[PDB]
Amino acid sequence: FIPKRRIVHLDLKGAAPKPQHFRAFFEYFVRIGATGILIEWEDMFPYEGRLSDLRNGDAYSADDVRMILSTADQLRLEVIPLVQTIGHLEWLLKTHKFYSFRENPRNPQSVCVSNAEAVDLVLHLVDQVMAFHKDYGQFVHIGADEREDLLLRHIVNVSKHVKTKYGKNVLMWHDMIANIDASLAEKYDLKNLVEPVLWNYAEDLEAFLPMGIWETFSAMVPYMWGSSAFKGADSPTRYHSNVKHYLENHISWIKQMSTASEKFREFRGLIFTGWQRYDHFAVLCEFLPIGIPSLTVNMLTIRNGRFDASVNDQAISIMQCVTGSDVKGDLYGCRFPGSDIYHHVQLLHEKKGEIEKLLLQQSVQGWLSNIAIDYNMSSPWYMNLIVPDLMTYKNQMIELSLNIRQAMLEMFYENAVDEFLFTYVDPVINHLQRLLDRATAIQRRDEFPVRPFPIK
Ligand SMILES: [Zn+2]
Repeated sequence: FIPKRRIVHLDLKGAAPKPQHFRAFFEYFVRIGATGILIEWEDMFPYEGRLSDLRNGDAYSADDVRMILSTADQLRLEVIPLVQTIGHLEWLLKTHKFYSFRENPRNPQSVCVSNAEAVDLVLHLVDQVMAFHKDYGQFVHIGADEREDLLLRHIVNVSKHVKTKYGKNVLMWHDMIANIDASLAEKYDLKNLVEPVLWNYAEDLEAFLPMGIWETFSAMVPYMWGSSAFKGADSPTRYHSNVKHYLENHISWIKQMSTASEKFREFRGLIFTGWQRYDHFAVLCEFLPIGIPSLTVNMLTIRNGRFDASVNDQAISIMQCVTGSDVKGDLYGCRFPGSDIYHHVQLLHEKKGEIEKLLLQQSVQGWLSNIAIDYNMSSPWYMNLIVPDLMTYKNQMIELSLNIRQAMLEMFYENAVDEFLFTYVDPVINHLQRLLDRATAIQRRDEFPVRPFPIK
């Protein structure tokens, strides 16, 4: 079983490329056998009217969006918009402006389904997007991911609005309905309204997925999609490439689809998720350039129906990496969009592992403790072995920061680089510097007090 639709998620909640660089990405997406993309604009769309105010400051122009979709179209890439319609609306409801619209007045996450002024804002939001996307895809994704009648009547509502006005098929995330009685699904004629997208980013799905989950859903709907991950599902603070993880998800998905393909009028395809933050408010996870290796190997793996040293190897020559090499281990001299940023961030991963190993060895542990730092009281001799290592790693991390800023600044907006550095690079420079200061001060002491000396 090979999914005929293979869709690459583009999550713009953060680290949203500058607009001239989508062509490159998209051409790469063709070159690995993607049929389409899923664009979650979040706050980066050129919103207008009442929504103009909840736009990212670095938001994309009308002329940009029109060029992005054209470029997609010309490269024979389908475009599915993702618009959140119930939850994950922090970007919209978190100012004063729509405070009134929230399910819970403290949480900027959900909108009150039962408040029709709010449902109205949602439908405008849909229409503002579909304005641009209408001429360019057969599908729309409405979210409804991470009393049941109010939910389903909200979905129904939204679905029909899209189906009717734009003649497209609605996809939503599965979690909202996996529980519900087959009965309620029929009551709301869901077999005719929505295509559930089942998502699971685990390595062994066989471990996490209930049994006859597929049997459950085929008894409810004719159309089903699946959703794997290439990035944004290791850890929230995952900033580097861990291909081994995503690859397990993809192998584990092949087996699943090869059992589920046949119980549906059509298993439509798989969406390769690529979260940029775990949520609006979370930190930046792995940048798209960092996810290219994962994404390359996992596309080829789903189209070849399994992973083998053949897959590995086409993968590499597509990335124009240096021959030999393993896609699961280190890669050198690759040439793909953002490949410099990859190179540099992967170095960051390595340097930081060294630095943590040094901060965990006997020297720093025993003689650069908190009492050493606060009471300038330790062995000069131990300093002489530490201070040199602190200074090297500190200076290397300073140069890494420069390089990454330069690399990332050709493709990303400042805030995104500033956020990355602030999160994943700078705290270490600061921490090395503060240790280097105290270890240097102790290295300069020659006279120490007899014990005991006051402590608190
Ligand atoms: Zn409510």
